[PDB]
Amino acid sequence: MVECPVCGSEIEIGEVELHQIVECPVCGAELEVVSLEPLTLEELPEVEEDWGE
Amino acid sequence: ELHQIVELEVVSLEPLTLEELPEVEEDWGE
Amino acid sequence: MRIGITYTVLRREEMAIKERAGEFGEVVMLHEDDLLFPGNYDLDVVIIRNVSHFKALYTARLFESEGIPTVNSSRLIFEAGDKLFATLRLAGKVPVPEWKAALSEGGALRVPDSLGYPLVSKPVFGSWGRLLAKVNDRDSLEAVLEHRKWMKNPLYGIHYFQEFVEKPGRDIRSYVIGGEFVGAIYRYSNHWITNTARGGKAEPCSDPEVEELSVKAWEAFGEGALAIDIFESEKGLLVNEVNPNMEFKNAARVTGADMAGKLVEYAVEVAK
Amino acid sequence: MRIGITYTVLRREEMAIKERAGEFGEVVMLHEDDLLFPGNYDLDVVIIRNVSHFKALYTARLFESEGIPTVNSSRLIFEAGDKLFATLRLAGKVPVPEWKAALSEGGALRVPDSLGYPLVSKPVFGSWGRLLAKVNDRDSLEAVLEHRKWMKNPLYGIHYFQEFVEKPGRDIRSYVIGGEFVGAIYRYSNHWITNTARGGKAEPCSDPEVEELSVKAWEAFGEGALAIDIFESEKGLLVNEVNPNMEFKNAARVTGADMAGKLVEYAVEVAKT
Amino acid sequence: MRIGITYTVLRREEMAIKERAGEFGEVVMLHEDDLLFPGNYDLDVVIIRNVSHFKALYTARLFESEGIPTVNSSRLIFEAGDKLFATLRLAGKVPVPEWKAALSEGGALRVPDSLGYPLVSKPVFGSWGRLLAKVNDRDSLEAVLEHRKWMKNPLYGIHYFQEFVEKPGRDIRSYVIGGEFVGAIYRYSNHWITNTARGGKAEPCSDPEVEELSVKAWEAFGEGALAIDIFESEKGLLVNEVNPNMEFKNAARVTGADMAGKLVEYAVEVAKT
Amino acid sequence: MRIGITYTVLRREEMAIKERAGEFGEVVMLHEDDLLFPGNYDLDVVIIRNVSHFKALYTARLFESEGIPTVNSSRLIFEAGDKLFATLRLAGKVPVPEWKAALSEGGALRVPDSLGYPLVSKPVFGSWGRLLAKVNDRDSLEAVLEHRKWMKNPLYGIHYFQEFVEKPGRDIRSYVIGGEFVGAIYRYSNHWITNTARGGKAEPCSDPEVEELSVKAWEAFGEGALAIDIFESEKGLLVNEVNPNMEFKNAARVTGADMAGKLVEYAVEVAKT
Ligand SMILES: Nc1ncnc2c1ncn2[C@@H]1O[C@H](COP(=O)(O)OP(=O)(O)O)[C@@H](O)[C@H]1O
Ligand SMILES: Nc1ncnc2c1ncn2[C@@H]1O[C@H](COP(=O)(O)OP(=O)(O)O)[C@@H](O)[C@H]1O
Ligand SMILES: Nc1ncnc2c1ncn2[C@@H]1O[C@H](COP(=O)(O)OP(=O)(O)O)[C@@H](O)[C@H]1O
Ligand SMILES: Nc1ncnc2c1ncn2[C@@H]1O[C@H](COP(=O)(O)OP(=O)(O)O)[C@@H](O)[C@H]1O
Ligand SMILES: [Mg+2]
Ligand SMILES: [Mg+2]
Ligand SMILES: [Mg+2]
Ligand SMILES: [Mg+2]
Ligand SMILES: [Mg+2]
Ligand SMILES: [Mg+2]
Ligand SMILES: [Zn+2]
Repeated sequence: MVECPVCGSEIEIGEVELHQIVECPVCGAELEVVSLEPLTLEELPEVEEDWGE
Repeated sequence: ELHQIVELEVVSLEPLTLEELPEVEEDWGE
Repeated sequence: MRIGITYTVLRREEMAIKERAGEFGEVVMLHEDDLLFPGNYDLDVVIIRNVSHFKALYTARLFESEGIPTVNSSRLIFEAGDKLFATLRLAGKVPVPEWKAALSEGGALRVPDSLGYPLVSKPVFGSWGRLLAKVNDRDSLEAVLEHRKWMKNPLYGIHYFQEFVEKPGRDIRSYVIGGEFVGAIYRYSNHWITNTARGGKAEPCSDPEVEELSVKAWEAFGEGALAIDIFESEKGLLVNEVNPNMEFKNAARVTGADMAGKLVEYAVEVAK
Repeated sequence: MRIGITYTVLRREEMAIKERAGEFGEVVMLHEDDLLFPGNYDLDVVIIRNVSHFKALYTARLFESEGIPTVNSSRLIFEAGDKLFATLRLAGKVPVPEWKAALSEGGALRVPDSLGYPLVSKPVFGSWGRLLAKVNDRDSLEAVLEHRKWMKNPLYGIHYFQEFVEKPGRDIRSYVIGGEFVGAIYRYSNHWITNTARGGKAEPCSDPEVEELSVKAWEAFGEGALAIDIFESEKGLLVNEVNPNMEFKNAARVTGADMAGKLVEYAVEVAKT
Repeated sequence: MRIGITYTVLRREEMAIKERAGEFGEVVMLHEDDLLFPGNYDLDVVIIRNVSHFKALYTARLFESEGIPTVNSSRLIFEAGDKLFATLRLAGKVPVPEWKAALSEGGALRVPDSLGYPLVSKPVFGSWGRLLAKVNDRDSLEAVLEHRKWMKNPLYGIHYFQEFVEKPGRDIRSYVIGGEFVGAIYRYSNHWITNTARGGKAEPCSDPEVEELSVKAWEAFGEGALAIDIFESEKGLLVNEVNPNMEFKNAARVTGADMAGKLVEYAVEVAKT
Repeated sequence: MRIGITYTVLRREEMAIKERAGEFGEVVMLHEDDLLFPGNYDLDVVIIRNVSHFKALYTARLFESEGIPTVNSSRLIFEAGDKLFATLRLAGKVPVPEWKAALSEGGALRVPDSLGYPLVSKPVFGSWGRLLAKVNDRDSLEAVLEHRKWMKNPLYGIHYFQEFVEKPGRDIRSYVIGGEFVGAIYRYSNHWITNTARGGKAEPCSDPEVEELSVKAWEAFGEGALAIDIFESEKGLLVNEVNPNMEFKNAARVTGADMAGKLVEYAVEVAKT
């Protein structure tokens, strides 16, 4: 398990990879796995003017 | 079955014989 | 549950309907030769599949007279099966092509003043795209009226017309049973008349707007199992006609939707 | 087979692509921090998934310079990802909305004379519906041009406009990979800007005409994996835009099509080229 | 012959180009306000002279879309005008300073691993010595990357670096037009950044070695009119950069070379096709 | 009692403040969407928690214009939130690191004659350790100045510098609310920038020297709830900066102090007068 930085809840996200995008099951926060060795979630950086498809 | 259309119409069972479908009328369809 | 099916020939339609009816209860296959009224029929509901529209209409009414409910009802078969009665019912509720009706040749000659050219002339009771005419000018209008005049049927003296709608090489055919959308297809053709009966090719249509419009069009009648014909125009979707003895073999094949099952499930709902 | 995947973050898309790639050979996950050139890479193909369009473009070119083929190519990322270059390539081959391009505020002021109001203003390099403006009159045109002028990016000084198309509450998003149509959706919204990014709702689209037109639009480029944007109008279908770093998670869910697998299959085809 | 000249302002270079063009045919002066596409132009060639690099690139592409050839072409303006795309085409063909490219701040931190210190940081699309930084240690690298990070233009997220070359108080600027060496100057400065735009002082350069190297650098591209930047170093001459919208008023004044005339003669050759 | 809380995003601290208020009266949560002026608000005091310093400033001023007091006040947000205005207010009263301000690039180039190398360049309005530079030599000073120039936010035209202070692997963040010391922490890092936003780790600080110095710093302003940044140096404690939008979640966690509760108490206190 790990703490959501928006909500504060402890959640299970499963077998994640580094820089992977996850949705918090409680608050619906979109988050980035910024570390695995110490499992750390983080809110995404700001959208740049050339981000997308 | 006694009126199946097959690739026309089965008219008879006892002696099984096929036959062409009847004339298309002006109110036939859906 | 005891379910009657009236038929002329056992098309793919009727075989599938029989199988599905057999899952609910007892099936009684009634060829037109078995239809004689007044008579004694032991049936909870009758599914009306006669190929002739008028024979469908009268056999529904006759079973109704024996207290046996019918899918479709005689009322729906008449209202939806007549193009004029059906568009009058639709026009309140959904967009339809501009249309005109006249009761004589002289009145019919004024229709271009409202509709303009080209227009479409079609009989009020037809199916399979028969006797449809695209009329581009007055000479053509006169020719169609002259030929309609010399035909036997007094129903050809009800003159029904629509604006010719520029469709994108296809039209849409939708199915709504008991108020539930069951599926839709595009019917493609190189000719402006797109019926599968005249060689139209079916492709699956998942457009959510045709689903919405189709349900609304069904709601104009409020009962039964209908095949619905929709045109795509530069003004958007238009409901053209509604059909109360639906063919579906190709639509079912192309969409994977179970039109026969939904039909039967609705009939037994109607029976009880 | 060593298949590189180049990424900023791992969205559903990238997770699914990684899965599919693993069935064909060894996958090398390459975060942006891992990208250093000239470098010593041992790769048969790289699938370019960077969230930044310009980072995607430059990493594709760099891998090409190491002799490693790229999906999509740097040439396609640039042409397809620029609205103006893409429109130029599309204009021969498929219907597109009426458009104009001007190189100054002064020249942009004449655009209504050609296109009429309302018109749409958009930056040549954006995505997700960013900086799209519906300009209904001269006062709005001036405000829009004044703001674009003050913005830092010199690219905002390339003034690209289109006629405003009156859509029926939705637009169409289709996918063509290596010349094969893989699927399409409608994107519904109460607002005229329909991207799922803000956030249009996806429904499957089985329209065979969008399939035929999407393949034609792809053929104007003649390579790669493209997400195509199409509008319905009273004059018929119009091709608006093509996107060389496709998102598809909703499109995939709603159509049941395997966009990710098709992208990876195409990548193994170019790896063997 | 109708020769177009596209421009932002008419510098000395543009006035000279205009005069020479007038010897070969009718000259159509096209300010940016006069550029609107699609449009009807009656022109056999356009000489692209917009001060903005990006406006030059897009205006070339738009004239090409109208079937009007352009000097320089959109392809050359894009590739030559980008530090990274340009060194990629120069690499293996002529000697260049040691370089490194990264695609993120975290990747850029590793650039000194290859290049050592001091190194040179520069933006990929710049000119006139703009935003050039000499970075002597880790703290300076961090400061530069911190600032690039917060700048709006996504292009500042492409991190391009060279070894710092110890030049003898000057660098070299040469000109090659259609394969013909037309002249060269030294640019002297007591600052390591020698651009004449920043106070650099022009002096004629007659080293036969720079002529041959200059032509070879041009042949890496194979078309157009290029101002080439060369460095003298302890390991001989290195090609640093090429520039597709050449300034030359100081170079022509100091060498007597008619860069304007040669540019127009090349334009007239491309007009014939 | 009716206590307004103004916020950008609901998180731990805002939620902690919400519950401590409410023990005093009715709490009204005001998202930035709810802020429209002139407007009819029925509040006795507003606790200003907007993440943007600028939005906080204007929000405070706007509530004051409706006769509603604000914690912190617009004046304090202005003076304390701007680093130069703040150090000017501190200059007489408490030791600060040596500093210098210039109004142009040319003046800024003279700064190291006063401060020596290494020195620290930072924006007057920044937080979270963003755009900090440690400048070890002239080349780096030039680089930082070049980049500031091309950001073209007029605020970066104020060039604020400090001597680089050699801290022992950490710095200090103390909290003073209405003149009462509520707690302090150490922030540890092996980078010279020790922000917890930057990955710094917080521990409790019990040093009475910093408690004394914290209250003295607060007193230079004479109002509000402030977070106070202190450095330990070779020449004793120094007050680096003050912050009128105190984040405290780590400080409260690690100290056990009720920052939320103290803040609310002060606000009800402010509501009285
Ligand atoms: N007004 C019209 N404009 C364009 N096409 C039409 C029009 N009316 C009919 N059609 C074409 O002819 C076909 C048959 O028309 P219709 O008679 O209304 O249905 P049916 O004869 O099948 O009961 C339609 O499916 C359509 O393709
Ligand atoms: N000319 C236009 N007329 C009508 N709607 C438009 C027009 N241009 C864009 N839109 C709407 O805005 C959306 C985003 O525009 P698009 O050109 O695809 O840019 P992006 O690359 O940001 O998606 C489209 O999907 C469509 O819904
Ligand atoms: N790696 C380097 N070593 C030494 N001097 C350099 C280096 N890169 C650039 N310079 C100096 O800065 C000037 C401008 O750099 P350049 O790469 O030509 O960019 P621009 O397009 O801005 O002219 C050069 O003419 C040269 O004097
Ligand atoms: N002059 C300086 N000397 C040494 N370290 C400094 C100096 N200025 C700032 N720092 C370090 O950087 C951190 C952030 O700087 P600060 O001035 O507080 O800006 P911000 O308001 O962005 O936090 C400080 O907590 C300190 O660790
Ligand atoms: Mg019909
Ligand atoms: Mg029909
Ligand atoms: Mg796009
Ligand atoms: Mg789009
Ligand atoms: Mg240059
Ligand atoms: Mg140069
Ligand atoms: Zn959460």
